[PDB]
Amino acid sequence: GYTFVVRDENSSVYAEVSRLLLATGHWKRLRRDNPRFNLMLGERNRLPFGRLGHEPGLVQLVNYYRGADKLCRKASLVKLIKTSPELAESCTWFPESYVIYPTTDEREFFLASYNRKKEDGEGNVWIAKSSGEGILISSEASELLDFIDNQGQVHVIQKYLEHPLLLEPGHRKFDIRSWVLVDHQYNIYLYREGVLRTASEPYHVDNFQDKTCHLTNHCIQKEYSKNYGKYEEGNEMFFKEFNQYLTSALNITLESSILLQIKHIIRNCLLSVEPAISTKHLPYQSFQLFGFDFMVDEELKVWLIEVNGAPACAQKLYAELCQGIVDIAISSVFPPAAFIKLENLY
Amino acid sequence: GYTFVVRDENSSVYAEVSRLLLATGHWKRLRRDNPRFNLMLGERNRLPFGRLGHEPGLVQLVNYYRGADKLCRKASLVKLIKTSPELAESCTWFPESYVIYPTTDEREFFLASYNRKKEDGEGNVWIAKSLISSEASELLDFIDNQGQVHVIQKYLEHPLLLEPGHRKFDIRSWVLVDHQYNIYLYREGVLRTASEPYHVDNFQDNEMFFKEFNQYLTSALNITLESSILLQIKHIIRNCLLSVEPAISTKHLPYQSFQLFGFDFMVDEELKVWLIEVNGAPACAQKLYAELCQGIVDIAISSVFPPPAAFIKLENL
Amino acid sequence: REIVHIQAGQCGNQIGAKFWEVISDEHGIDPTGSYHGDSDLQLERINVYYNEATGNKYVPRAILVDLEPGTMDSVRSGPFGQIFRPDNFVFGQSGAGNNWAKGHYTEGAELVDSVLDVVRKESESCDCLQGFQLTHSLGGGTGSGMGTLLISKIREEYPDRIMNTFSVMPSPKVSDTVVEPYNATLSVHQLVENTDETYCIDNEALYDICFRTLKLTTPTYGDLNHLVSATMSGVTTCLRFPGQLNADLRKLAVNMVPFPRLHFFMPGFAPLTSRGSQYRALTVPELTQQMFDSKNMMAACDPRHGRYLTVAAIFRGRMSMKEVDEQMLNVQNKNSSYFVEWIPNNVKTAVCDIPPGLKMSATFIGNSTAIQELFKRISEQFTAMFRRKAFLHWYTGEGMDEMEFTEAESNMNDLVSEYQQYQDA
Amino acid sequence: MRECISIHVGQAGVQIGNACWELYCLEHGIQPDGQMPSDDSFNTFFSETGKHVPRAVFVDLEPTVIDEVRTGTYRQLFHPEQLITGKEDAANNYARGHYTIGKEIIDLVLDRIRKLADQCTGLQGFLVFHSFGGGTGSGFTSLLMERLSVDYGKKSKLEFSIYPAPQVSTAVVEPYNSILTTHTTLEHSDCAFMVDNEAIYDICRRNLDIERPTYTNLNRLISQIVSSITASLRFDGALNVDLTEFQTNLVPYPRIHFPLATYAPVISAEKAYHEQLSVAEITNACFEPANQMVKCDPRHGKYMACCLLYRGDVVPKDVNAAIATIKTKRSIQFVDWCPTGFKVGINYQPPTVVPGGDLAKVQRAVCMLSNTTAIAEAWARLDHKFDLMYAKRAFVHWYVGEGMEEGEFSEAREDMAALEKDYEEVGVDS
Ligand SMILES: Nc1nc2c(ncn2[C@@H]2O[C@H](COP(=O)(O)OP(=O)(O)OP(=O)(O)O)[C@@H](O)[C@H]2O)c(=O)[nH]1
Ligand SMILES: Nc1ncnc2c1ncn2[C@@H]1O[C@H](COP(=O)(O)OP(=O)(O)CP(=O)(O)O)[C@@H](O)[C@H]1O
Ligand SMILES: Nc1ncnc2c1ncn2[C@@H]1O[C@H](COP(=O)(O)OP(=O)(O)CP(=O)(O)O)[C@@H](O)[C@H]1O
Ligand SMILES: Nc1nc2c(ncn2[C@@H]2O[C@H](COP(=O)(O)OP(=O)(O)O)[C@@H](O)[C@H]2O)c(=O)[nH]1
Ligand SMILES: [Mg+2]
Ligand SMILES: [Mg+2]
Ligand SMILES: [Mg+2]
Repeated sequence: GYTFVVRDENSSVYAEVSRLLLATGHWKRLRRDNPRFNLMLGERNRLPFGRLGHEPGLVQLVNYYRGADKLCRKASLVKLIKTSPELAESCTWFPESYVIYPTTDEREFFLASYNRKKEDGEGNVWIAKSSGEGILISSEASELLDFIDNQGQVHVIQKYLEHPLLLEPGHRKFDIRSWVLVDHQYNIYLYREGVLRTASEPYHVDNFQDKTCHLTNHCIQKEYSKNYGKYEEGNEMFFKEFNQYLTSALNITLESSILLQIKHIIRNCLLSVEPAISTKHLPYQSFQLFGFDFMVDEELKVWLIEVNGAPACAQKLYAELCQGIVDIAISSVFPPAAFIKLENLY
Repeated sequence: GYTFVVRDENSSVYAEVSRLLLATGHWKRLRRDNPRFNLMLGERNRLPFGRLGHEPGLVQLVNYYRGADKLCRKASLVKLIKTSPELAESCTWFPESYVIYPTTDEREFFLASYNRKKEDGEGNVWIAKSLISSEASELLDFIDNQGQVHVIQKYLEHPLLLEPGHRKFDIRSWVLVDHQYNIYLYREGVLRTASEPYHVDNFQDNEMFFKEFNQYLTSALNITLESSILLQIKHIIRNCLLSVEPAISTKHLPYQSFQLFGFDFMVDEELKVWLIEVNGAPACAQKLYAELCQGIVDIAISSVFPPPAAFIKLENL
Repeated sequence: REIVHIQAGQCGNQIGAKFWEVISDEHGIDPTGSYHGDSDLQLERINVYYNEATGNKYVPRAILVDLEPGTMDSVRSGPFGQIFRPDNFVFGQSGAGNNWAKGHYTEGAELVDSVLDVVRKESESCDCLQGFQLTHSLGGGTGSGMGTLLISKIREEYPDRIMNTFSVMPSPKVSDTVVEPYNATLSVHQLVENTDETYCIDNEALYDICFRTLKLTTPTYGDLNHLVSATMSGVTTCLRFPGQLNADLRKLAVNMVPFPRLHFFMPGFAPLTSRGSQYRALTVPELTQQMFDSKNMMAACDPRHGRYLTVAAIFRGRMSMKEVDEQMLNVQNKNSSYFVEWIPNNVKTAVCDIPPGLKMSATFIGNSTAIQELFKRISEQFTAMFRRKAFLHWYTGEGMDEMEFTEAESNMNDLVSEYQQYQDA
Repeated sequence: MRECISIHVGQAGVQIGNACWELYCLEHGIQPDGQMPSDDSFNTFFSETGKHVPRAVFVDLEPTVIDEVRTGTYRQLFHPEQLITGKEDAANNYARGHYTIGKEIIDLVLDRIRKLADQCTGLQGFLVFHSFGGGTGSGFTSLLMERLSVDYGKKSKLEFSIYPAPQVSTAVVEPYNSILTTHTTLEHSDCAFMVDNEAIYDICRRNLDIERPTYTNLNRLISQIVSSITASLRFDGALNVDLTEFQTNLVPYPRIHFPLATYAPVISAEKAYHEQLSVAEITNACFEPANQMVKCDPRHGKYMACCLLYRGDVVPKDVNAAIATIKTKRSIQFVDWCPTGFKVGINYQPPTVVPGGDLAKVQRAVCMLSNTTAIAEAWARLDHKFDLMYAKRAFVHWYVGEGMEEGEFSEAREDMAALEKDYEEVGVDS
C-alpha cells in the first residue's frame, strides 16, 4: 500500500508513470502538498528537497537527483567538463566551449583560441547558445560576441562541428537522444531505444542563416522546414532504421561505431557528479531520467552536446520507457532487457 | 656559486649532465654525503628526501620526484589506472591488467574476465610480468613459482608491424617534468624494434628514430606520425602525470623536484597507442644523449639556478 | 525453571539494561519492582527471569559486571536502574582498556571470584536452574575477556546447565579500537567450546540496517541498541510466556543445534522500527517475507550464500494462525534449496498473543551455514594484523603467548570449514 | 578517578609547562590563585584543598626559569615543593644531566613525585615535557624515565619532546643529546609526541604573520596542541574518547610510538576576518603539511593509525561527510595490516585562547594524531647530523670528560639505525 504525489502536470513522462502506478492496486495518488507520501514526482524548479525523508516512519523517494543541474545546465556542464578532476584532462568528446557573460567570464580565453586557429588556417566556426531560441552560428568572433551582449543572458561559445555525419538520402544533419535512468543506488541504465532528431533539409557548410539544415531542433524543423516528415515521421529516426543505414552504407554496426562511445560518455558524466549528488547520507532516496544529446562527426566520433534533466520521450517509446522507470527505479524501493546497466570494465 | 652532488654513478644520463654542469664554470661538484649542496643527482632507491631543503638559506633541487614510482612500478601503475578518479572511468589506453600476488590480489577478477573471453570466442592471450600464454592455468602457476608480485596484462595480439620484415616494435618517449610541474616531451623518440618477423603462435622471441618512422608512415599508411600516434602519446603523458600531481607536488615542500621519465608505448594495427610502462630512471639513445642532457640542464636546472624547440610543453585545451 | 542473567562490560551492560527495561514493561513491572499489569498470562512465567522479594516485589535475576564503574553508574541512574539488586552490582576500578588479556587474565581474574559468589547465591535460590545467559560484546575487554572467563568458571561449577550468550560482534563501521579482531577471535574460540547457544548480534548488520534501511544517516549506539533490545525480546518470548516450542534453553538447544560447535544463530526481526517511528500494522505475508530477507538479519551474512540447518520463527500479536502456517510453508517452498534436505521439518513456528511497542511483530532465529561470512570477516581482519604481529605487545605484555593467538585463529578457521562442509552436503 | 602527573624538565619543558597550565586554567575557569568560582573530570590534572592545584612537578638544574614561575602571575598556583631547582645546569651536555648533576638531584625529584602519587586514588601515569637538545632536557629526563620505570613499573609514561631546530637552537651538540636521550628513553616511554620547533616556527611566521617568533609565541601555539591531546583526560562526554583508547590504536609496536600531530585552524588574532571555518575546512587542513607539528611528508608515508580530536561546535554528521570527501581525494595510504579507518573524538567545549594572544578565537578546531612512517624523516635528519660530527669525534671529549664512553655513542646510534629500519619495514607490504 504505497502512496504518491504528482507535482508536475507538464511532465508527459511522469503523467504516464502515474497512470502505470494506478490501475495496479498497490498505488494511491495523494493530494499535492500532502507530506505523507512514499514517492514524489516533483516539479522541475525549486523542488522542496529539504522537507524530504523527515517522517521517521515512511520511506521517501523522489524522481530527481538534487544537484543534477551542475551537469544539465549549459554553462554548468561547460564548467564541470573543464574543472572536474575526472574530466578536465580525459575529456576528448566535448566540443571546445567557453562561458560568456554580457553587459567567472572566459571571454579572453575564447579570443586566444579563435586567433590561434585563424593564424593556422584551421576551422573557425563557433556556435553561441543561451542557458531552439537565441542560437548564432558564425565564423566571426566579432559577430558572435556582439550577439551575446544584445541578449541579457549567459551564453556558451562552443566549437561548431563543421563536418557532421550526414544521413543519406537527403544529405542531412541529425543528433542522437539517449534516455538514461539512474536509480536510488546510482546504477546507470541506458534505455535500449534512442531517437535521431533529424533535419529534413540538405546540409551545406556556407549559409549559417538557413536554420533548417544547421539546427536539428524538432520545433525548428516543424516550424521552418518545408520537407518536415518527408523521410521519417516527425523527423525522428529510430535505432533500427539507423543501424540498417549504418550497416549498409558505411558497413559498420551502430553498437560498435557509436553506442560504445555513448555508453562511455554517460558513465563518465554521471560519475563525475556522483559524490556531489549521492543520497547516501541523506534521509530520502533519489532517481532521475536524463536525456543525453549527442552529435556524430564524419569520422564516426560521438560528441556530447547537452544533458537534459527533464527530458521528453518519443511517442512510441513512452510505454516501454515509463514501464522501465516503474520497474527499475520505483519497484526496487517499493516492491509489489530494455535497459543496459552501464558498468566499468573493472 | 652553485654546488652539486652525484649519488648515482650508474646513471648514464646524469653522468653527462654532471659533465655539462662542470663545463659551465658555474658548478662545483662536492663529495657524495656533503649536505651543503644546491643540486642533488640522487640514487635510484632509498633517496634521502626527508633531509632535503632543511639546511637554512640553501636552495635545494633533486633530480627525482618523491613518489612517481606509483606510476613507474608495474603493480602500482595498474593500481593507479584502476583506482585514480582521474583515470578509473576515462582510461581506454591501458591494456586490461590484474595485480597477482604470489605469497589486494585480483586473482578472482582475472579468472572471471578470462572465462568471459573464452565463452564469447574473444582473444584470450595474456602476458605476465614482475610469460605469454592463452591458458591462464600455466600463467598463474608461473607467478606462484616466484617470490615476486606479477601483473597479468592483456597481450596485444594485433600490433602495428613494420614493413619490410613484418616486425613488432615499441615506442620510448622521454618526458622531463621540472619544478612547478611543467611537462616537456622530448621531440625525439626511439623505436625499440624487433629484427624477426611476427608470429601468432610461436611464444619464443634495433633502434629506429622518428624521422625514419615518420617516413615509413606515408608511404605505408599515407598518415603522418602526428594526428594518429603523437597526439595519443601526448594525451596519455598529460593524464598520467596529472593523476599523481597532487601526491608528488613539491609546492608545499622545503625542496624542489624534477624528473626525467621514460614512457613506453605499443601501437596496435588500428593505429591506437597503448601505454605499457613508465620508467623513473630511463636510459637515453646514444645520439640523443647530448641534446636530452642539455635540455635537462637548461629547463630543469638553469630555471632554479640561473647562470630550444626540442621539448614540447604539454598543455590541455 | 530459572535463568541467571549476567551482563558484562560497557556493551553488555548497555544492551542488558535495555533488555530489562523492555521485558519489565512487557511483564507489567515498574521501576520499583511492583507489578501493575493488565494480564496474568505476564506473571505465569515471571520466575524465569525474576525473583520474588518481601513486599510482592519482582527482582531481576541479573548480575551486573564491569571492571569500570562508569557504565554501571549510568545504569543505576537510568529508568529501571532501581530494579536491580544492589548486591548484584560487582565492579572494579581499573577498567580493561579494550584488552581481552586484561579482562581474561589480569584485571578480570582479580574480580571474577566475587562475581561467582553472586552467581552461586542466585543459583542456590533456584528451584530448578536451567542455565545462564550472558550479554556482552566480543570487541572490548571486560565483556569479551572477562565474559569468556566467567563462562569458563561457570561451566566448571555448573557443567550440566545450559550456557547461552548474546554476543555483539565488532565491525570497523562501528569500532572503538583496532584490536577488535584480536578480542573477537579470542572470544569466539572460547564460545565455540563453552557455550551451548550464542546469538550473533553483528554491529555491522545493525549499522547497515540503521543506515541503508531506516535511513538514519549517522546512527548512534542507542540506534543499534533499539534493534538489539527488540530482537532480544523476540528471541526470549518462548521462555517468558506460556508456550510449546523452545519453551526452555535446553529444548531450544536440542532443536537448534545439530552439531556441538555449530551453535551460532542469526537473529532477524520485523518490522524494522526506528526510535519514534510512524500508522500501519504489517500483514502476516509482509511479516514473513521481511523476517527471512537478508536486510532484516542481525548478522551481516547473506542467507542466500548458505543453507539453513534449523530455523525458529516467533510471531507476536493477534493474527490468523492459518495465514501464519500458509506464509511459513510458502517461504520454504519458494526457497527449498536454502534449507538442508537432510533435516526434515527444520523450520518450527511459534505464536504469542502478547505483542511487544507494536500491534504485531515476527522474530527469526536461524542456524545458517552463511554465518561463516561473519567469522570469515573477523578472521580476515585478525590475520591482516597477526601476520605482521601488529599490536601484539598489548597482549603479550599481560602474560599471553603467540601460540594462544595461533590456536584461536585455527579454531575459528576450523569453525568456518565445518559450516562450509554442511553447506556442501 | 584516573589521575595524571605532569613533569616538566629543563627550560623547554618548564616554559612549555607554564603555557599549558596557563591555558588549562583559562579552559577550566581557574584563577591564578587556584580558586574556581564555577565549582570531576578536571580533577585528573588538579588536586583540591577551595584551591585547585596542578598535579605537576617542575624540574631544572638551574634556578633562573623556575624562579620566574616562583615570582610570576601563577606563583600561587603551584605548591613550593612542586618547583625543584639545582645550582649548576648541564651546559647542553647529556652526560652532565644524566650523570654528573643528575645523580645529585634525582632522589629529591622522585620524592616530590611520590608526594603527588600518594595523593592519587588511581594514578594513570605521567606526561613528561622536555627538549631533546638541552643537557637537562635530554640527560636528566632519560635518568628520570629510567627511575620511574623502576619505582612505578606498570604506569604509563607519555612524552612531549621538543625536537631541535637551527632557527632557535642554542647548542651545536643538540644532535648528540637527541640521539642519546632517544636511545635511553625508548624502552621507558609508552608514547611520545615530538614537537619540531622548526614546524611551529614556520606556522607562526606564515599563519600568524610573525617576522621573528619568540619562545612565548612558540609555546602558546604548542600549548594549544598539547591541550587538544589532553582534553579527553580533563573533560568527559558521550562523544569524548579517552587518550589511552587512542593510544591503543596509536602504538602498533612498542618502538613505533611517535605520533605526528597536526592542528587546525591557526588564525591570526587581527587577520581573523570573521569566517566561522566549517568542519570540512579544518579537517582538510589536517592533511596540509604546513600544519604539522613535525616537518615531514605524510603523502609518502604509510599510516598505521589516524585519530581526529574535535574541540568546538562539531556534530558527527559533518565529521563523517568531511572524512568521506578527504578519502578518494587525498594521499592517505595505510599499511596493508591496519584497517583504513579514522578514530574520531569530539569535545563540545570550544577552544580557549589566551587574552591578548596571537591566536584568534575559533568556534571549532581539530587536532589529528596519526602514526605515519613519514615521521622517520625527523630521525633521519637528526641521525645524519650526528653522523657528520661523530665521524670526526667532534665535541665527544665533553661527554667522555663527564664519565661517558664512546661505546654509549655508537650503541645509541645503532639503536637509532634500528629505529629507522623499523619504520622502513613497517611500511613494506606483507
Ligand atoms: N619551543 C621551545 N623550545 C625551547 C624552549 N626553551 C628551549 N627550547 C629548545 O630546547 C633546546 C634547548 O634545551 P633547553 O630546554 O634550553 O635546555 P635545558 O634542559 O635547560 O638544559 P641545560 O640548560 O643544558 O641544563 C633547544 O632546541 C631550544 O630551541 C621553549 O621555551 N620553547
Ligand atoms: N557544437 C555544435 N556543433 C554542431 N551542431 C551543434 C552544436 N551545438 C549545437 N548544435 C546544433 O544545435 C542544436 C541545438 O543545440 P542546443 O545545445 O542549443 O540544444 P538543446 O536541446 O540543449 C536546447 P535549445 O532549444 O535552447 O537550443 C543541436 O541539436 C544541433 O543540431
Ligand atoms: N601487453 C603487451 N602486449 C604486447 N607486448 C607487450 C605487452 N606487455 C609487454 N610487452 C612487450 O614485452 C616487453 C617487456 O618489457 P618489460 O618487461 O621491461 O616491461 P613492460 O614495458 O612490458 C611492462 P607492463 O607490465 O606494464 O606491461 C615490452 O618491452 C614489450 O615489447
Ligand atoms: N551494539 C552495541 N555495541 C556496543 C556498545 N558499546 C560498545 N559496543 C561495541 O562493543 C565493543 C567494545 O566493547 P565494550 O563493551 O565497549 O567494552 P568492555 O567494557 O571492554 O566490555 C566494540 O565492538 C563496540 O562497537 C553498545 O552500547 N551497543
Ligand atoms: Mg560487553
Ligand atoms: Mg567486551
Ligand atoms: Mg636551562
